Amino acid sequence: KTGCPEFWKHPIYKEFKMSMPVPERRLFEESVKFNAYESERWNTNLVKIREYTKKDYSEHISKSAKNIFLASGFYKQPNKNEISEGWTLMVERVQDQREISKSLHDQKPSIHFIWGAHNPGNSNNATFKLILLSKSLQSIKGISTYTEAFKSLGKMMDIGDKAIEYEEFCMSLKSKALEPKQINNALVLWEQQFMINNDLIDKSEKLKLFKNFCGIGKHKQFKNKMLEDLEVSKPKILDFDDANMYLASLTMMEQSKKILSKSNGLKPDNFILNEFGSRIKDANKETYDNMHKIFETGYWQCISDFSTLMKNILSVSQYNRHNTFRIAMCANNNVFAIVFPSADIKTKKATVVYSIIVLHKEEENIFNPGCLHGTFKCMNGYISISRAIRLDKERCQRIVSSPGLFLTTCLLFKHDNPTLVMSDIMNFSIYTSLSITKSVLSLTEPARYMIMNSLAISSNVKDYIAEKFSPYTKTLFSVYMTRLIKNACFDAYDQRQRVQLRDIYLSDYDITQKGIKDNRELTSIWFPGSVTLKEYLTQIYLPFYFNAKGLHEKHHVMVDLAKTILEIECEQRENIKEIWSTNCTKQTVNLKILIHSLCKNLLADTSRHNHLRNRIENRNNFRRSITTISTFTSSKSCLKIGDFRKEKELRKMRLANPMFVTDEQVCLEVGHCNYEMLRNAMPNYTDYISTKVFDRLYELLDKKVLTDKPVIEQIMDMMIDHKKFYFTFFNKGQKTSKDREIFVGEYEAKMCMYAVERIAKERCKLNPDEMISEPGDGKLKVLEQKSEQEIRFLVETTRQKNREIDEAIEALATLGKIEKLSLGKAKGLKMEINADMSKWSAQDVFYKYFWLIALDPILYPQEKERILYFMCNYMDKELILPDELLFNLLDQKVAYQNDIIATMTNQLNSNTVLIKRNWLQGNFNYTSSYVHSCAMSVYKEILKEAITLLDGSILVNSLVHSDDNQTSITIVQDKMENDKIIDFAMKEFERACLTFGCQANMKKTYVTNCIKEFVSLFNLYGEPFSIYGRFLLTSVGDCAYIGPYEDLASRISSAQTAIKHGCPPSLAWVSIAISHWMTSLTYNMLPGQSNDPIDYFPAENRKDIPIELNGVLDAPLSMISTVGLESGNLYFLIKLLSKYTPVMQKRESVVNQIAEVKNWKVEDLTDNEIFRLKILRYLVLDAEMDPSDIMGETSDMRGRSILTPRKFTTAGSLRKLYSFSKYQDRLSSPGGMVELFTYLLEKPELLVTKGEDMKDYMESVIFRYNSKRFKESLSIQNPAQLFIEQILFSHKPVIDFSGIRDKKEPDILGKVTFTEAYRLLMRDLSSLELTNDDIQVIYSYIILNDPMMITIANTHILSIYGSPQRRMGMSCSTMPEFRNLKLIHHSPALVLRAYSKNNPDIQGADPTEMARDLVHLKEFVENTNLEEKMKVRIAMNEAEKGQRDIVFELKEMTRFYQVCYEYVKSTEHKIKVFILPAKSYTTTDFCSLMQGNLIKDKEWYTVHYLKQILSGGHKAIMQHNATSEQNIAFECFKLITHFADSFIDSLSRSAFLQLIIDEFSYKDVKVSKLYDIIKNGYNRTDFIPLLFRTGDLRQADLDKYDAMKSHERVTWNDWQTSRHLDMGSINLTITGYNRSITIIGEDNKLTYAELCLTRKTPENITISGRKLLGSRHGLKFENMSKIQTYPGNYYITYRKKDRHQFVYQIHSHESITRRNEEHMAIIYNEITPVCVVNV
Amino acid sequence: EGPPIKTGLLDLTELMKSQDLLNLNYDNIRNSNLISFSKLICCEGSDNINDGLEFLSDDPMNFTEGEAIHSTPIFNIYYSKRGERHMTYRNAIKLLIERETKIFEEAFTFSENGFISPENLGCLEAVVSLIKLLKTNEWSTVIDKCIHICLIKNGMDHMYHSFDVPINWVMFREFINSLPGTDIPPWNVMTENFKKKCIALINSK
RNA sequence: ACUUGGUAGUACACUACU
RNA sequence: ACGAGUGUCGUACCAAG
Ligand SMILES: Nc1ncnc2c1ncn2[C@@H]1O[C@H](COP(=O)(O)OP(=O)(O)OP(=O)(O)O)[C@@H](O)[C@H]1O
Ligand SMILES: [Mg+2]
Ligand SMILES: [Mg+2]
Ligand SMILES: [Zn+2]
Repeated sequence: KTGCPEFWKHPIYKEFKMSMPVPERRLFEESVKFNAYESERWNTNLVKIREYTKKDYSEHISKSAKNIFLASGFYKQPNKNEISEGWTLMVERVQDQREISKSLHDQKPSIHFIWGAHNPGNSNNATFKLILLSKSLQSIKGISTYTEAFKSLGKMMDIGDKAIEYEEFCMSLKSKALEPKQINNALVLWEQQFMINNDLIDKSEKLKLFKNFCGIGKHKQFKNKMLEDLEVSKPKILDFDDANMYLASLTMMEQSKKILSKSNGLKPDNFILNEFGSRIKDANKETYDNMHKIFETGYWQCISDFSTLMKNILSVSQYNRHNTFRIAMCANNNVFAIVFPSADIKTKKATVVYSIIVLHKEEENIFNPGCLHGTFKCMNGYISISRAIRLDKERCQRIVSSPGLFLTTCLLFKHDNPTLVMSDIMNFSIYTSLSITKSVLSLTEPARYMIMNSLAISSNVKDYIAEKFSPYTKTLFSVYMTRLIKNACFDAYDQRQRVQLRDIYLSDYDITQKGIKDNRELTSIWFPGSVTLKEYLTQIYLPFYFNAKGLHEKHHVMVDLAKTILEIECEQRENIKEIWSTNCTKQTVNLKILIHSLCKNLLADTSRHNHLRNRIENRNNFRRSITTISTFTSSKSCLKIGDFRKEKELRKMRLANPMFVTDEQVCLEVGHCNYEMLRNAMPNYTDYISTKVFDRLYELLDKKVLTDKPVIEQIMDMMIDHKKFYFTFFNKGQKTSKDREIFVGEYEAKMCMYAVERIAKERCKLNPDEMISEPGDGKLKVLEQKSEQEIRFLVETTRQKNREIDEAIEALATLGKIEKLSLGKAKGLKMEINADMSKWSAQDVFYKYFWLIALDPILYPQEKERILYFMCNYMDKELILPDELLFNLLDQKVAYQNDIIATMTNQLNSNTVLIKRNWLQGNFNYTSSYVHSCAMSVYKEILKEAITLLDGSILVNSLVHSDDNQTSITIVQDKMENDKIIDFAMKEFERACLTFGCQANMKKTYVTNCIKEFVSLFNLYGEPFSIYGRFLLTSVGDCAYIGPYEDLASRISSAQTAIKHGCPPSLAWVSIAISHWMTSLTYNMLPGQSNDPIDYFPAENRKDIPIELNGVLDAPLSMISTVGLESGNLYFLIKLLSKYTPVMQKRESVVNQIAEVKNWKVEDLTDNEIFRLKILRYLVLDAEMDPSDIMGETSDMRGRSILTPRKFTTAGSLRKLYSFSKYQDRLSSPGGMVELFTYLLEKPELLVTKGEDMKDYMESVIFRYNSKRFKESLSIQNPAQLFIEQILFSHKPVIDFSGIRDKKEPDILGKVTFTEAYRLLMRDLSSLELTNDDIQVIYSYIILNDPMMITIANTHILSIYGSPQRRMGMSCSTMPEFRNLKLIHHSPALVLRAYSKNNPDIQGADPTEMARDLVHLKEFVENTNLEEKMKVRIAMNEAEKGQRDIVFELKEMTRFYQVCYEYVKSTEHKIKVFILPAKSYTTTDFCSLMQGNLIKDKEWYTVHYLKQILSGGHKAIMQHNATSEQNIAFECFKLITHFADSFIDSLSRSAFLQLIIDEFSYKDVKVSKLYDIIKNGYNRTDFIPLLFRTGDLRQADLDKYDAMKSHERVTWNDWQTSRHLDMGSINLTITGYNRSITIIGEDNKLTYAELCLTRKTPENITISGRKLLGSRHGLKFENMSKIQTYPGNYYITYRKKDRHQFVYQIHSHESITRRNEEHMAIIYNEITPVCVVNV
Repeated sequence: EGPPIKTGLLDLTELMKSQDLLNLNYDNIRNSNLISFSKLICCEGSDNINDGLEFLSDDPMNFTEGEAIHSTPIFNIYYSKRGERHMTYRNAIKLLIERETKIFEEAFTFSENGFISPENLGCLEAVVSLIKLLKTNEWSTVIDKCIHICLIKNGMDHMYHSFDVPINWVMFREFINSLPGTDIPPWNVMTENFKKKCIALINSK
């Protein structure tokens, strides 16, 4: 109701106002106070301001366009000379910034492992291997630094002949589960754990081995370090450009390939083969051969041994005393590891210290990836020892999971490439998969951009190499990979010319064939061979996804990020003086151009919708309560500013920094800084804490800061109530070489930014259902569309401009004049600018957004004032330095030379830095995107003016994401050459970005001819392209370790996503096999392990167990891609249906087969089938057994899983929550929790919702605190800790399985183990009864209810494979008419809200479709007897106990709602864009293409169906009124008449049509019925030939047909072959009253025309010509050839009107000549004759 | 959807469901496979192939034509153009039959004499009887139809419905693995898929 | 510096865009 | 030694003799 008077006096506003010219200040102040609801017109302000700035905008556009004649054609080309100069500059810069070492022994281990082949002669017994190792260690011959220590270690592990005694002692120890037991010179503490015997080793040797060799205690503690002990030096790296270093790296690679390419002497037999070999071999035999060859090599054995040895090292790193050591072994009887004492591995930031030992018969037969310490002679061969290696949990996890990554990489790089050698690929892949250091990340991350920009037409790669590229080469493989990248960059440009376009087959409606030719001419990058363009791009983009996530150390990365932010802020403070400029100064904005462009764009956008404000309010719940918005009630983290001494405070110590030490604290000990010393040492320290969003909302509601008013009013009040904004930051932890800063703010800042972001979002052209962080694959289709359009523009235009030239040249082909003509024809040009902006959010001019708020016509003056006040306050925000960074900087003891952090914080007087111009990461995505689109509109205008200066044709398209930009330009001109145009276009693109305060990134921006690259998506000249491998590799490296089924489901979803992006079937099967194998490895479920379920369920093999019960996925690859994770149940049901259906109904639709289920008997069913059917009936369609305790759970907290392991419940995270204390207070009350349960029981809708007002929201939060899984979502689940959880504690009970409907402690503790869970599940399932009616319910509500499942089942049943075809025209396609396959229209949350509130019209749904959704849900509830069973159970329990149990009824209600939610969610199948070999026009076409594309890798087949797969049903027959059946009849007859005219002989067309009409049916409706509908309608004038041939035509039909002459009646007596390319006979007839014209011509020569009239006078001729040719006839008349004229004749002439609109008239010869000749005398619009007219 | 239309050995109703034969381009229909045409044959005792083709149209169709585009990334477009008087759907079907039947008969020679040779007849009997016992897999009906078509063209449609099944399942493996494979024909992949599937299924059985 | 004993569950970790 | 790094860190911690 009121605005903000404070905005006018704000310092930020005063600075913004005084920086503008006086008229601009007047315009801004008049625009803020403009009221579009009280002015004469809504656009009065925008039009006035647009007119005021029009002259400057026009001058800028014209001046930029006139630069096209000043271009020289010399753009930035990435040729070899420029790359060499950039590389030289890079080498100088890196030599300056790092310490370069040319010596070899400074190399770090490329792989932290050494390996040797196993000995077939020796035994694989642990004790025998231990004895052999002990004998080999003692018999070391020679003298070295640690030889005596190694021999002593061998001595103190000998057992002599007491192997039996050792085994019995170990068994006795392990049976009951310390005092070492003297066996023989060995102090054995456990199996393979020994105690350091002081009598067998010298003290000096022991100190040397444990301090110098292992680093155990060699250092001095932090409290004792002094000034002379701190290390100051630059990071030391190897000379990557040195010749000797490169030769050494090449020698290492050659030796690795020589040793690791041998054969294992075994037979490949593992889980992957035995489970998926049939499918892999069927999809592609070459993939099976490749993986079988991989399994036979030393690479596979080496990496598997390393993974197993790392697992065995981790499993014994828990209880290690300071004077002991351990021996770890693997399946290789020659490779051992010594594990040295360290901290407990499961503690905070703990490491593991190990040393690998290999016994090998011959020297030089050792795999040494730069890790060897020494090879010494011993009895019977040699013993190799590696250096001590210290690793942390993430690096150990990467090592353990490496084999899957190695297999995936090897199979991806070799797919369909006979020119590549498997050994080179395996060598590269083993070196890139076992790398756990930042050395190769620093190369993989920039290699993408470097090679892509070197391959480009034009790019700024030279300056990127010279200034930003910085290899970090600490290992020899880093040097090798640097050389590989250098060679690739050198060869990219001079092999660019080897890419060729495919022949384009276009048909006026679609492009059948397109893309890049697949010829193996390009040179392979990472290993010798030849690749195609697609394989080249895959090699460029694939290694970026090998990299490990989270290799950054907080200690250094926090300082790095703080330094980056503070450097940007200081540079802006001390060097950015002007806000507005006109010469494209960096970090400045052209004021008038910005204002004019914003006005023009706002006028265009707001004119398209008359209810934009209502769309903003309704789409974002502006008038609803704050508790109904998801982003305001989430479990995400927000910031709190206050006094948190008690919460954060968790003997005295003094700081290490001398600048913060009191004179009375010197006589103390130095210690690591914590909250207390930081608080004491900082005067102006502001206190803060991080809480959860929902908890912050609870606290704000409790303290009456937020009320029950609509959220928009609260936001508007908060915009003026909250004036000081505070932010903190943390490191994202991404796989790049440098981390990204992420900013966390307060709740009030969240509300204020939410309002502005939602206002700016509705104008953006982005999809509202997707996120900025996750761009949908729909863009993959959009790109294609654009390209197709542009291709058409390139084909029609050039041809149109070169028709005359081609005709003349051809007549002269059957010479100097020939080339003279050929150089005068218009040439075409294609350009693709793929750009990213540099520092999108950091180096941006925030002030421009001010105008975006002032010029908005959909806001009131008060709203504008409040929003602008919020923005002024936001420009005053303060970033809080994290306490950890302050700890880091307060224990240094040495002043940094040029400390930016100390300077910007006043020598650490405070912890806050003022950040003005940097709007933080992701806060203003939509506003910035809108301004970016305005900039692209300005650039497009400049290009259009420039091209029309050349009298050419142009088509500019621009896709704009947050900062990613893709601009495609198609140009057709005969004036200047193409390089000048390219140079001009790039210069103007850079200048257009600089005009709006943006800046093109020199690292990711490049220019191509035929390669579109939007966000991770490619368009290779009309053909969509995606690097599907990044979905496979990410499925291996990324794992949350939540549980077996959860990990398996996530990996299957990744495989499905890869399939949707064009993954060949064999590789998808390999990915699924690897996912299953890794999930079974992690949770000990392989055949013969602890948790193997095969012998606990009625299943012969793992194919017969549902994947929810740790089985494997048995489903065709067609079902997985289209449904996913519900394909197992569908395939099992289909197999049952085929098995038990009579042979007379075997080849019918799935519906007809299901109708025969009632004739089955339960007695003749296999026990496995009964088991799985019971699971489907009671665990999927019901909630008979709870995976965990459900009290406090909501309707959406029950997945598809059955056995869910428990996770961490961090008490430290929970106690920070304000609402958790309230919950604990209520729990410790006499009758509080029971009253809360009663309140929830009286209002059950709070189980689906979570409170739509203040009181219900608070009660629901307190109730949800009982969930025991909601508490696990608020806690910390470290993937490394959960990784070691499955290794250290494998037999611990973790599963909270609780039967059938209620029948010192570790942080993770369940009730039963996995095997006990299996046993209980079988005991409980057998107690249930399955009946034929139960099977009917299963089939009716898993298959029959969903049209999509019916379609999929029918495709599996009715498919008939056809002819093999070749992939040439891959295209993006969604499912056509998929809205007919949606059983339930709305989202499950909305449907459950409507069901609970019993209200079809809820605050977010359409009341019409929600009624049908509700009736579907009610039918499901009624037919499955869910509510009746719930009532019976409740009544039985109450009668048994005597009094009503609130807990039991609440649990039953929760189960009911969870079952309903799961059923509604199982209906929605998110079938997004698919990449298919051809174009899909129907649902049958889509299904057939998808099915035929997924059976072989080499070719795709044609699939037909015996019957209709999309049988009419409840969503297909229904939802179709009279007009729908009318359209069905129209389509049927339009199809049948032309089918008869095209494929049926002339003498048999009438009989064929009669048979079609009387006997067949179309879309389940009889053809006779359709013919009766069209005869009894008003549209029978559209089927005159049909009525005439049958005989149902009347004179009334003819009168109706010839009575429509009033609107000039246009008919085409014949169809043109191509109306866009102007091919085919033109036979057109236009008729009105007393006038008619008929035109005949072929291609572009109108042969003649006849004009029949009633008054032969020139006036009537001209008026009739204007009235006829001005109709909607579709003939162009300007693409026709110009003809000569003769006196006395009349001609159809065309003339230009709107530079794209034309006028067609009929003129006389003298008229044309006179007007043209007087028009020459003074652009140049002359009357052009086309055709002759006979009057 | 409706009952089949029997005009000679052709089935016009099943022509309606053959989407790859509904091209209006003479070159596309002429250069198809026998697999695309096999779906149209339901002779049921026909000794000739040129009777039902009289029910196909005789109007001129389109044919492809190519043309270079004057652009920096050079490429050639191929479009449709109104064909001559002899480019008819019936003529394209006739040419398809003439080429593809010969190609298939060369691919299933199995003899030093020819396709009709009695040893080849016994081999084809064994091939058809394999699918008579083993449940029809996805890559069998296509071959059955092509064999039937080529027997009709070779004048022994009689010796296709007279096929008598001769079972020891181990014998099949040998007889099949020793069966040679084609290289040039579209059956360079089809017949090998058939052999692989049949041997795998008999191993499972 | 050395010997013995005792203690230790996670990076207490995490944003915007649905 | 190993991890990190042109930011001083990790390289277990505590008590006793
Ligand atoms: N993980 C993220 N969290 C939050 N916002 C993000 C995230 N990633 C991207 N954004 C948003 O998208 C914008 C684009 O970021 P992008 O990754 O393209 O780099 P940039 O910050 O523009 O810098 P540069 O290209 O110079 O590395 C960011 O400025 C930010 O607003
Ligand atoms: Mg960017
Ligand atoms: Mg970007
Ligand atoms: Zn026959």
